[PDB]
Amino acid sequence: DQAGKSPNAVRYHGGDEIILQGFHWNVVREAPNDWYNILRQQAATIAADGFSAIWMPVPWRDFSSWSKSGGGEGYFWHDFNKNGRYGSDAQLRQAASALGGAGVKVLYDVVPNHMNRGYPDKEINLPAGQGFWRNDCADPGNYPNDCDDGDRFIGGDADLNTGHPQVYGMFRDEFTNLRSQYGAGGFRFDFVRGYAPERVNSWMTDSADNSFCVGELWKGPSEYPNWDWRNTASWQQIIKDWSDRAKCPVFDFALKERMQNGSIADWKHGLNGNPDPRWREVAVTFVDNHDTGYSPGQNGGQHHWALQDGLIRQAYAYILTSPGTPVVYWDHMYDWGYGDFIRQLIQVRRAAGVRADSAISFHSGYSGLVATVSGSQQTLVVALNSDLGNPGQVASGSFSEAVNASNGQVRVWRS
Ligand SMILES: [Ca+2]
Ligand SMILES: [Ca+2]
Repeated sequence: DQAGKSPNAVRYHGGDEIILQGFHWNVVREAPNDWYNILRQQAATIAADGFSAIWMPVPWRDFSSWSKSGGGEGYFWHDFNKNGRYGSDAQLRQAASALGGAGVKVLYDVVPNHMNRGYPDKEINLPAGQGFWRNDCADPGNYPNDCDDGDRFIGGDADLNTGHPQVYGMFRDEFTNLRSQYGAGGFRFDFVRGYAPERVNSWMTDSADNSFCVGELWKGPSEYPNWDWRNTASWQQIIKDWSDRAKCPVFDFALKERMQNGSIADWKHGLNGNPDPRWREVAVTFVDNHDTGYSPGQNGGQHHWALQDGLIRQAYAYILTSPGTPVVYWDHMYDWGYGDFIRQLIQVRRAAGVRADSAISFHSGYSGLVATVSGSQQTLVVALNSDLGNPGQVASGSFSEAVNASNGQVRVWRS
């Protein structure tokens, strides 16, 4: 592996990461208090499968509940105690040391925007009136107020004033803690629309300046005020702006939006397809996650914006062979039968030396998605749901088949 910031000082850690989302939505229910044991036991396999990093569930205990039903997944934690629904504190330390030991850096999902303010028994009790909360200030609607420079989570009553010195400090100390005793190699920031992106850069600078980070900004242009430039900008411009200020890579929701609403040919409009390397290199691509996708168990997970089933192979072949930093959803990899296929694609990625900044060109003269990726080791031609006959039609050089599945609907050639 290779470390290092981008030419723009963005924390993409060498730009050579291949990440595994180490969980799905119903884990706390399907494998009660045993997930950390499972991950430690799977560390060897995960490393062998080709992953360089693993996005772990939120480590802060969550005993919340609601009724569909849910709770305890970590996005409504009541304090930093590690004895939550995924396993014990000791178990977390053992899983993290095993993963880190196998060459898989541990990236922690962190939720700074809010907390289970009403939980009865917690180690973090911030009173009202001191400005620790968003609702300490007048809260007219879902937009920044005097006690919160970001959007709010639902009603906003559990929103923290992450800008308050004490609140900012307690998070900073915990990130240092995670890095110091829980083998964290970086962080995945949750609900980044809820607080200033600059604060994320501050936290990283303070606790893990040279680590890897990714933030999820999930907000369409239509969610911005008509006077805000973002209101008429593209999904790409919006997430790129956040990455600029947070100096952290950002989940490619521009690509996800095209995967959900456009044609496969239109996938080229994701952030990872941008002709400017400073733009695509900060994109963290994915197919589905614990929120957008399905999950084994209860109600099939959240599946708030799930990829059409018949595009799963195409989606993975695309993100694993193109620029940006790819993320593989736990379930596709280990529960639904795409593991072998994904394993092959990861090896194709490493063999060609595709990086977050590798060049990519698109070819519209054929059906489907056709592209040429200039990896550091080899050049790849990718044809998904295309009537392309041979790679020589779009690129010069000696090419050999690297992938050919789904009746040629998924074809990759390498030089
Ligand atoms: Ca790296
Ligand atoms: Ca907020």
